[PDB]
Amino acid sequence: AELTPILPFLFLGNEQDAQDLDTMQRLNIGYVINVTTHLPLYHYEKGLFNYKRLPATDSNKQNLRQYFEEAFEFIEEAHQCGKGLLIHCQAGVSRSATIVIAYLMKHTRMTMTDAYKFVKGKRPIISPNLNFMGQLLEFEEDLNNGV
Ligand SMILES: CCCc1csc2c1-c1nc(SCC(=O)C(C)(C)C)ncc1CC2
Repeated sequence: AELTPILPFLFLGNEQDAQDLDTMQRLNIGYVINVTTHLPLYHYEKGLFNYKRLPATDSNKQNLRQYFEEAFEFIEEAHQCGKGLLIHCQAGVSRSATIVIAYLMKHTRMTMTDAYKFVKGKRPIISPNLNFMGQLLEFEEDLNNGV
């Protein structure tokens, strides 16, 4: 099990990848985003990281656009103090990859397809979710208009 580095400070993984404490400390990670409703905050009692949980299920009606600005402010906090951030969910990495792509669209000014081809090249196994794709497509259209 390994942690996929999208950007040098932004990391994508799953339930199994987030339980490796030695690797996360070797990568200078201090922030963790859990994009699930039921997974525990791993290594919480150890007091090593800053946690933010985005309660979401892997359904065809779940809303992830509501969590974008909340997750961006948490990423910019890690970027501002030089620490890395790990965002994860489950095996399909659908929910966590949706947020990673949305970040690349806003602060890197990439298009959705280019940001998807970028993430897919680093983590090849991404389960598709048409609901989240429609939210990224509408979010891409709001970035091109000013929302
Ligand atoms: C997000 C953009 C995806 C896309 C744009 S154009 C195209 C795709 C695509 N996506 C997928 S799975 C990606 C997702 O659904 C996540 C939200 C979990 C990242 N499989 C096959 C294709 C073939 C053609």
